[PDB]
Amino acid sequence: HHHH
Amino acid sequence: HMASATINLSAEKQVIRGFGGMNHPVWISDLTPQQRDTAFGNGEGQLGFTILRIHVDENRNNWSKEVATARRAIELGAIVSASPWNPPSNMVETFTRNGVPNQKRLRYDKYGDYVQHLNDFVAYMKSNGVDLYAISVQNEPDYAHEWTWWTPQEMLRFMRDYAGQINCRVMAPESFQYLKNMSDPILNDPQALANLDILGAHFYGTTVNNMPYPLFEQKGAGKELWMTEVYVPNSDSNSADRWPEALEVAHNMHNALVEGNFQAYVWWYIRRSYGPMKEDGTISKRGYMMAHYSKFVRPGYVRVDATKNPTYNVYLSACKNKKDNSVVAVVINKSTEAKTINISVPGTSIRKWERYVTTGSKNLRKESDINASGTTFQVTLEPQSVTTFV
Repeated sequence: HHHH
Repeated sequence: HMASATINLSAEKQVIRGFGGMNHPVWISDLTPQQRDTAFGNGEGQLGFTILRIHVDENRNNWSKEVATARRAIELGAIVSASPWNPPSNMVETFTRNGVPNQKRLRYDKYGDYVQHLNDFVAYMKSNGVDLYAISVQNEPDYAHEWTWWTPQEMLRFMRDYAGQINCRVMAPESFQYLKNMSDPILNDPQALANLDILGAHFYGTTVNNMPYPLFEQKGAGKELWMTEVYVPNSDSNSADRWPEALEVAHNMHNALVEGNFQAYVWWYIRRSYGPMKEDGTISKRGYMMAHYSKFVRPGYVRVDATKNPTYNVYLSACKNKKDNSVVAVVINKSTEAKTINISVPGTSIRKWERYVTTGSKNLRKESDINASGTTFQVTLEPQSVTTFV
């Protein structure tokens, strides 16, 4: 979910 | 109608360590000299951050890039913690994880070499005027598609048999979502727990129900508790001034403090288009949300018991300065209606609060003082606002  | 709250100055909770964010001059541009001061000073127009997080590069030729920002942070009164993303490449091997091949881990025969790499970084920063507060075993060992994976048992072996040789406070395990399976083994093993100094956690997708940690309350004596990385509610490009969305930052800090008993709250990149400091060097709405805490709840203050949700859409926290028993209350109002609260502070000799308010149209505006009637402070919160009382 995050850094993407 | 009129809501009520009570602040109990005699019921002390966690000591506050501070607030801040990330610098990363290898992946993005370093902070500039003026931006270092905007971040770490506490004057008007500055954020008041007191924690800098940095990375431990796998390539030692990059370590010098950290020094200028870290030195200025310390000179302005901040503490510095460092996290690695990968070991040097000669210590890494691959494996297949849940059928996905070519994934990275630390070789089992290189755990001692990795201790030496961390110690070499600690000594290099010390030589350059940066005495690190703590160093981590691994950034997000449980979300390592793009870096180095560690299982709960690999983390445990390192904590138990190697981490005692590190010449710094040791932080672990920095789960991406505060998943307790990453940390329970450390808390349950006496030698691993002895070698821990700070329980570090990230908050990506962490819900309020998952912010308490009963095992840490039981076994964590002498250990600090830090939320070392998040952005919320998203990393959308150019989102840092969106309103009322920015109120989610304040709410997530309130929740860390009161629901999780966290002593530190650390953002991802300090300067970014969704961050607390915009690319033009000025403070964003999201940064003012942080500032309602960071400018006022200073390191060494102690959280105290306070009615946390006195009426629907209103959230209150309070911290005390032990030097003079003064109080800092931060109150969020997410309602489209103004709310009036009688806040009882039994036993205080304080009779006046100052107040600073942020809405969609003003930032940390100093408004009229609150005069107490005995030990009760009657306050009115504007719709869709944050107020700090001092």
